[PDB]
Amino acid sequence: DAETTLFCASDTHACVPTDPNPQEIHLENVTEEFNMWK
Amino acid sequence: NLWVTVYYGVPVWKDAETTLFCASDNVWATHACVPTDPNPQEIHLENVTEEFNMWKNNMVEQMHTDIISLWDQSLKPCVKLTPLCVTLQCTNVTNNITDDMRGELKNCSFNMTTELRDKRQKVHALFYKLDIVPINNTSYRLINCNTAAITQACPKVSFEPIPIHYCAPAGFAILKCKDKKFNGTGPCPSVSTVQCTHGIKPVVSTQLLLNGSLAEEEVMIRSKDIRNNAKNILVQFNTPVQINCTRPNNNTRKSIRIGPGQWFYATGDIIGDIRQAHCNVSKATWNETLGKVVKQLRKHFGNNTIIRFANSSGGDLEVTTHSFNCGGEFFYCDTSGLFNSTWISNNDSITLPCRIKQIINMWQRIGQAMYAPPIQGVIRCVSNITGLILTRDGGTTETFRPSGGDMRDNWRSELYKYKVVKIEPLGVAPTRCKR
Amino acid sequence: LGFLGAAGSTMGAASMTLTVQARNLLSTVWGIKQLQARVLAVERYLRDQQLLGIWGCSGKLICCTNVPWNSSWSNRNLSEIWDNMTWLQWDKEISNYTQIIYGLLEESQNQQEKNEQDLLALD
Amino acid sequence: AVFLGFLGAAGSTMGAASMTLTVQARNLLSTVWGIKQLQARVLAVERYLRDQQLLGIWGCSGKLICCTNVPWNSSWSNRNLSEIWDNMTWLQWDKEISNYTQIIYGLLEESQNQQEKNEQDLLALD
Amino acid sequence: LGFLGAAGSTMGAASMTLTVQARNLLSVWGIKQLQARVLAVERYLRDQQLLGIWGCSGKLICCTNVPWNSSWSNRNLSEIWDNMTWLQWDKEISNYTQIIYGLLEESQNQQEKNEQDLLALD
Amino acid sequence: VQMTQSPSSLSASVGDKVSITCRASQGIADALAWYQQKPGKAPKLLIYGASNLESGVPSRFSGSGSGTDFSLTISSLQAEDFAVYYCQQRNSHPPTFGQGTRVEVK
Amino acid sequence: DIQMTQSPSSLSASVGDRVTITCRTSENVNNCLNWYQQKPGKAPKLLIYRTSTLQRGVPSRFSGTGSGTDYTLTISSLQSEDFGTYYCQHYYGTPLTFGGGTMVDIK
Amino acid sequence: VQLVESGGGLAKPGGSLRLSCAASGFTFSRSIMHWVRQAPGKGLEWVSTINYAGSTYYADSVRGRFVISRDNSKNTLSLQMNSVRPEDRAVYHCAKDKEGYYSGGYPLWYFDLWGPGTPVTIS
Amino acid sequence: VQLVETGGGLVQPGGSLKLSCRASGYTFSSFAMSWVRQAPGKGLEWVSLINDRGGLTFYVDSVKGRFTISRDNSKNTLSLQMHSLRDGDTAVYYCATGGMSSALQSSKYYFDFWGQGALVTVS
Amino acid sequence: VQLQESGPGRVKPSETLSLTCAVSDDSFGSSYFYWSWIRQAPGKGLEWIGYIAYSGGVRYNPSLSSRVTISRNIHERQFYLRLTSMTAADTAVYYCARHCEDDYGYYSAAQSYGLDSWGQGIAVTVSPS
Ligand SMILES: *[C@@H]1O[C@H](CO)[C@@H](O[C@@H]2O[C@H](CO)[C@@H](O[C@@H]3O[C@H](CO)[C@@H](O)[C@H](O[C@H]4O[C@H](CO)[C@@H](O)[C@H](O)[C@@H]4O)[C@@H]3O)[C@H](O)[C@H]2NC(C)=O)[C@H](O)[C@H]1NC(C)=O
Ligand SMILES: *[C@@H]1O[C@H](CO)[C@@H](O[C@@H]2O[C@H](CO)[C@@H](O)[C@H](O)[C@H]2NC(C)=O)[C@H](O)[C@H]1NC(C)=O
Ligand SMILES: *[C@@H]1O[C@H](CO)[C@@H](O)[C@H](O)[C@H]1NC(C)=O
Ligand SMILES: *[C@@H]1O[C@H](CO)[C@@H](O)[C@H](O)[C@H]1NC(C)=O
Ligand SMILES: *[C@@H]1O[C@H](CO)[C@@H](O)[C@H](O)[C@H]1NC(C)=O
Ligand SMILES: *[C@@H]1O[C@H](CO)[C@@H](O)[C@H](O)[C@H]1NC(C)=O
Ligand SMILES: *[C@@H]1O[C@H](CO)[C@@H](O)[C@H](O)[C@H]1NC(C)=O
Ligand SMILES: *[C@@H]1O[C@H](CO)[C@@H](O)[C@H](O)[C@H]1NC(C)=O
Ligand SMILES: *[C@@H]1O[C@H](CO)[C@@H](O)[C@H](O)[C@H]1NC(C)=O
Ligand SMILES: *[C@@H]1O[C@H](CO)[C@@H](O)[C@H](O)[C@H]1NC(C)=O
Ligand SMILES: *[C@@H]1O[C@H](CO)[C@@H](O)[C@H](O)[C@H]1NC(C)=O
Ligand SMILES: *[C@@H]1O[C@H](CO)[C@@H](O)[C@H](O)[C@H]1NC(C)=O
Ligand SMILES: *[C@@H]1O[C@H](CO)[C@@H](O)[C@H](O)[C@H]1NC(C)=O
Ligand SMILES: *[C@@H]1O[C@H](CO)[C@@H](O)[C@H](O)[C@H]1NC(C)=O
Ligand SMILES: *[C@@H]1O[C@H](CO)[C@@H](O)[C@H](O)[C@H]1NC(C)=O
Ligand SMILES: *[C@@H]1O[C@H](CO)[C@@H](O)[C@H](O)[C@H]1NC(C)=O
Ligand SMILES: *[C@@H]1O[C@H](CO)[C@@H](O)[C@H](O)[C@H]1NC(C)=O
Ligand SMILES: *[C@@H]1O[C@H](CO)[C@@H](O)[C@H](O)[C@H]1NC(C)=O
Ligand SMILES: *[C@@H]1O[C@H](CO)[C@@H](O)[C@H](O)[C@H]1NC(C)=O
Repeated sequence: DAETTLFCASDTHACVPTDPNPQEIHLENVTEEFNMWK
Repeated sequence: NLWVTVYYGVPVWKDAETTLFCASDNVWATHACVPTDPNPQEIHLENVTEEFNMWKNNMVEQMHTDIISLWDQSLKPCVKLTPLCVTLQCTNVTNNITDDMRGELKNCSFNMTTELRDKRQKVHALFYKLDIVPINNTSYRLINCNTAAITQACPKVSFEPIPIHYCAPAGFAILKCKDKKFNGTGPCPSVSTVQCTHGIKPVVSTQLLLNGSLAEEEVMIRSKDIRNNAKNILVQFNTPVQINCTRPNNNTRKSIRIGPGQWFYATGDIIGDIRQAHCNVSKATWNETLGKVVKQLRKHFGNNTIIRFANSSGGDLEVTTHSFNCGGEFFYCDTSGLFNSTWISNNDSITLPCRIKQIINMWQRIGQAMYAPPIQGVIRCVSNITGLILTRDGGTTETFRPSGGDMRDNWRSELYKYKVVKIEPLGVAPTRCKR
Repeated sequence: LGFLGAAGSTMGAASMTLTVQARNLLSTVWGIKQLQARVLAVERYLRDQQLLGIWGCSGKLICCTNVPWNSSWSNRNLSEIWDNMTWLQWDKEISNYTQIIYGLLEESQNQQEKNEQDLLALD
Repeated sequence: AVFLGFLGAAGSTMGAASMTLTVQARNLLSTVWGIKQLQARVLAVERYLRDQQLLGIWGCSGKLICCTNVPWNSSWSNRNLSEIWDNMTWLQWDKEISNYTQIIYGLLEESQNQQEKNEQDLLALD
Repeated sequence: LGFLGAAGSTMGAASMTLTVQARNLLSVWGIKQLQARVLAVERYLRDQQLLGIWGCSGKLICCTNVPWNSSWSNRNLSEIWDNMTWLQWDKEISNYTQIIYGLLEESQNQQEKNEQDLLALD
Repeated sequence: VQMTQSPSSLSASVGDKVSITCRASQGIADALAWYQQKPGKAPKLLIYGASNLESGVPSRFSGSGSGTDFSLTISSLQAEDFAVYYCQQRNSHPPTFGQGTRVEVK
Repeated sequence: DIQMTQSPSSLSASVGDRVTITCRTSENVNNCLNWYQQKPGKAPKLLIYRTSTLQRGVPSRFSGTGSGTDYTLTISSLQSEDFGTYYCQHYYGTPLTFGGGTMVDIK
Repeated sequence: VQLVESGGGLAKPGGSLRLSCAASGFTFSRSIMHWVRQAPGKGLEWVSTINYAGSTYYADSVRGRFVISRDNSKNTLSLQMNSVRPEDRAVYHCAKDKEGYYSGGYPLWYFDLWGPGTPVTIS
Repeated sequence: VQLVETGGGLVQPGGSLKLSCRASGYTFSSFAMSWVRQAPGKGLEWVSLINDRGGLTFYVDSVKGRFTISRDNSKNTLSLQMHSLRDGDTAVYYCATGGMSSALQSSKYYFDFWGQGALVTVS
Repeated sequence: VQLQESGPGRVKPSETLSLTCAVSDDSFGSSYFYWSWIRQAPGKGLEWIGYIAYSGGVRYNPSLSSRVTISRNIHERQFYLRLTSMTAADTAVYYCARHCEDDYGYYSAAQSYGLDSWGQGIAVTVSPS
């Protein structure tokens, strides 16, 4: 787990143009703990 | 039985658009630039033919953007003239004025806040008629006083062009076309690699290209599409035509306080008689230069076509006249004495009257204007006319007129020989070498 | 010949000047642009070094591989590549196949090869 | 695409996931608004170089799989090869060995490459 | 012991702390740190590029095939490794550093790699 | 991602130009393929990548679309093209298929 | 001045019909042709800003092509609103000119 | 280049079935193989896949019940369907993935080659 | 192509000779060179091989510690220095061209030019 | 976007027609745009009168260039047409229009080469009364 500055993709000028790739890689057999409040 | 071999450092590149920086040996902030290389390395590329396109050169748009950004950062900390947008009571100046200058200067008085913010005081200044617009009667207002933010330029920041070298990031290279007959597009069989471009002075002018580089062999006629009369023609001279411009008025300057720590720089008064600003060119040199331009024009439009020069058809003052910055003083010279000739297929000087104005709108933007502070004394500039921006009427005789306005052409006229490429040092090729 | 001087040379002759180009890959207004130029130069240099690492070519300018040349990528003989062609022409010729070759260099060597060396060094 | 397959082996066993080392390697490198982007780009560069420097110090430069001369201590993990390579993933392994990672790195520097290079300096000497 | 602790030590003793110095080369108030970080990275990469083009990538101690020229320094090994520090050596041969680097580039990569390129066939 | 394919009951003559379309519930860039299934037969892959045609498939078939909006165009619907066509996304796991368009002969 | 002959000068069509309109220039305009639809009483609305590139907001039923001096506008399936006068206009130099105009009426 | 399914048939609501699939014209050692099923009222549904390295992926609806396996020496793919339920009625097709850019064995899920399919009925 | 040996031909056992060979009619630096020896009553024997640049030298085991092959590409001269000559070294020595090629050239595993072999007697 | 013609709908013979076109979207101060005046006589097609470029230069129809003056005020976001010596032949609907020539992709969004924005137009009739 880490905290880092994220950048923005879009398709303002503070963001990155050209949109992100929708593609996702499925992590088979990976169980990951999430916490939406943290 | 060949194998893939990886080679790193191959002399391969592709066209690229990247961030270029400044080197130098002020408005253009040349103090922020890296020092230049005292022994520049221009490397000739034998047997390398590259395709160039001066009209699709992304260095021109990058330079234009940088020039505007430098202009604004140099004006941002300077005094705003919002408090000056008051009614002016202007009368005509008559003291030692010749016929050519009658009505050009007005003695305008107004109510300005004094050094304290409570009390007001009456002050006066001289203004050029191009900066003064009637309100409705002797009551006048500054031109575009209520529709734009007029910023006073700092008198301590020079407007003199200083050559700016554009340098490419490591991993990129600038290729230069050494073909003396290159017309701006197509293959260039003689190409060299340069880290950076020669020093390009950010000279801002219209109609005539002042200072800068000269053609190596013959006058060059360069246009995106010579058969399209809506495009500009850039004419590059082999030899310069010298132009001597003056503001023959021993001007004084007054400092009118606007607020704590800041002054409005007013035109004061004029010592001695008042005469009109003007520019001289040699008549014989100009006629010879046009003869050369016509000889080159009669290569595209036919050998038996009459070539005619005429003045600008109209539009903005910055375009109809030859606009330029002479020591920080902005001149608008009437060039109808230069483009007034018919060339048939078969010592003296030319004086161009000039007008002066202090409130200008560079880059043709909405809501922004700059006030050029007065410069005391008498102004004299000697410049090299190195080229022209011409348009053709189009619609047996081809009439050519001066044009301008779009400053990208002035930079394009210098950046026409350069392109930016990116280096791709990692390549693969078959060899008999196996791991 | 200096930087890119061999660009018009044949691939063979140009392959002996690789260090000449390699040395030139690393080295408000005008301040920001300078920093961006420096960061971009570093990122592109490292992207190429990362690929050399993945292929098992780290620290080398000429790296031999275990990936055979496929005649569909180019059917030219060596005398028509190294002796009678420049690297710019070759790059023009090998464009559609660059990602295939890179994927093969990544898979067929320094991945399978390192597992094989891991097993060979076991005994 | 370079992103394709990234971390696909994360839930796979350590052995199977060791066959994808180039997939997770090739995706590691690539106004205040502008400053924030430059910091993110510089950080990606700094982290890449720190890991490559560690590989250099250990004598593993340019390698995805690198064999060493540091014996494995049973105090770090007493699992056998089947338990580690066939019945465990790299995330589980990292959780188990993170307490000993700095010890192992210290040995990789102190117990081998500093001695190996000084000995290689003397074998090429004769 | 520690970063630059061997700076006053002899070249021989100081050669044992190469990782101590090497590991400290990579690691208002906002732009100064970004420039400091970029500068540290560019200097690191220029030195790594030099090691690469000399065939010394990934090494702190790298043996070469460039003979030592007595015109660069005519000292014997005892007076360099046992009776001298690296600061003194650096001062003594700074005038010849670029000559050595040129030779390293020419014989430790350009010639050696083509020879290896040919030995991989025969 | 759910894929909706339409029309489900297309009919045309042996000489007509036809277009079969589908919609993704989420944008999928170009991560889409089209398949052809003859009754009693294995489906055949026609198009991958939305716009790319497979070797062995004639230029008669063409794909288009991006994001959420995709289509398959047949310039001339020959007798061998009357089959159930399927829209399939591979942008996110699990793979999903549309309900299929059954092209009929009038 | 570049002259343009536009044909047909008047066309009657019903809803659902295919409509083709052709412009013939006197000189090559290098694909610098724009097509407009002018309804009576309104300023012409731009349909196509290149020979083939459609203006944003214009239904996909309109298309066009051409080169040299031969350019066409095609309405793939005429709708009840696609009536009025259609014009071709070149921006290849100056003066900018318009064709005579083809009125599309209701059959 | 064909895939031929066998096995299948009828099974009880809590029984088991084995499916087989034989490969003919391709190299059954570098291919990623997938079972996909078509239920009469649902359409094609992906069931499971096994890559060339022996790693398997399952759909959420079948994970924990189905086992996908390959035997390269017989060019055979098989599926052990345990605890089959009424919702498992479908024609089961084996499929081969289009080979693309090296992904470390991660499937693309573009089904380059399909078999006729074998019916499975649960009752 | 013309190849001419200019070396000596009579040495005492234990002595040393140097055989030079001049070449013309081709680019000397583009070809590998070999020395091949033929005893007066025997067939041909390969003795040594030098590449086109001169950095790589190879020898037959029977001479590996005694002979040195070298080439000067500026003077178009090949030479073989033979120390501690044995009675078994009496032979005609041909400064044949070929025997190997660079990785950027076609494989020249043959001797394509021969000429005027020097006769060396050890006695 | 919004181009608004304003001015007299009446000119007497031999007087000058003066029309203003106001631009609402700040594109008047942007590069590669051309601000045109075009007239359409009743029963006729359309006649281009002239334009003023983003650069400040102008171009006129050769048949009208001796009478047409085109000018602009950037700050007020307006351009003007002053057509002298009006006669009966000049009766027409006078429209202002805008087009772009972004030949090399200056803008991040594509601009139209045609007249993608028109005003409503002023019908100008020449008559002594
Ligand atoms: C094209 O090139 C010509 C060739 O030089 C160039 O002409 C030069 O312009 C400069 C800038 O105005 C002139 O220098 C000035 O000369 C006057 C007269 O002595 C001085 O009073 C000026 O000094 C004042 O301004 C300085 C600004 O930095 C202050 O530092 C100083 O304290 C004074 O306040 C200034 O030195 C120069 O004389 C001319 N040279 C000639 C031969 O005419 C021209 O400007 C170029 N044009 C463009 C558009 O680039
Ligand atoms: C996800 O987990 C499954 C279950 O353990 C892994 O597959 C099993 O183990 C090996 C392959 O790893 C095979 O021999 C078994 O037959 C598999 N059984 C089942 C029921 O799947 C699978 O490899 C893992 N997949 C990934 C991508 O990590
Ligand atoms: C302008 O008017 C002011 C009035 O205060 C006067 O003092 C000044 O001399 C005048 N200057 C000129 C040049 O007319
Ligand atoms: C004008 O051009 C001449 C060319 O000989 C050059 O010497 C001179 O310096 C130039 N002057 C200016 C002001 O650019
Ligand atoms: C330059 O000259 C070539 C000659 O073939 C011509 O094709 C090209 O259009 C010209 N380019 C210009 C005038 O920009
Ligand atoms: C221009 O020429 C005229 C000739 O009468 C001369 O009086 C004047 O001083 C000249 N001015 C300049 C600036 O050259
Ligand atoms: C400009 O002035 C210089 C002296 O400063 C003079 O030598 C030259 O002849 C003048 N040129 C023109 C065109 O008036
Ligand atoms: C151009 O010259 C004519 C005289 O021929 C004059 O009436 C017109 O105002 C001039 N225009 C400019 C912009 O100087
Ligand atoms: C143009 O030249 C003519 C002579 O050919 C002259 O009478 C006229 O005054 C000139 N006009 C200008 C504006 O210089
Ligand atoms: C202007 O006039 C003042 C009067 O005091 C004089 O001292 C100065 O030299 C003059 N300057 C010029 C440039 O004529
Ligand atoms: C250019 O070609 C000539 C032969 O046409 C060749 O001699 C020369 O070396 C080549 N230039 C380079 C830089 O290789
Ligand atoms: C290489 O192939 C070309 C093309 O056929 C041929 O002309 C040339 O002779 C070949 N060279 C060699 C060395 O095989
Ligand atoms: C890649 O393929 C295209 C056709 O799809 C072809 O035009 C191009 O030349 C190819 N690239 C090469 C040969 O580098
Ligand atoms: C293993 O580690 C323990 C402490 O965790 C230490 O006491 C022991 O000496 C180590 N043994 C070996 C063989 O490294
Ligand atoms: C490894 O340890 C496990 C205990 O979890 C044991 O079941 C297995 O047999 C052991 N395998 C080997 C090879 O030692
Ligand atoms: C690591 O050490 C911490 C204490 O620092 C301990 O709580 C934890 O259980 C340890 N984990 C492992 C895997 O040894
Ligand atoms: C400092 O010098 C003394 C005297 O030679 C020596 O004993 C000692 O080891 C040196 N220490 C360092 C760190 O160089
Ligand atoms: C050593 O350097 C000198 C000049 O400093 C040079 O003349 C000499 O040839 C060199 N000798 C060797 C063996 O490198
Ligand atoms: C090296 O030279 C020095 C002269 O300063 C001498 O004292 C020393 O003994 C020499 N070392 C050896 C190992 O000969």
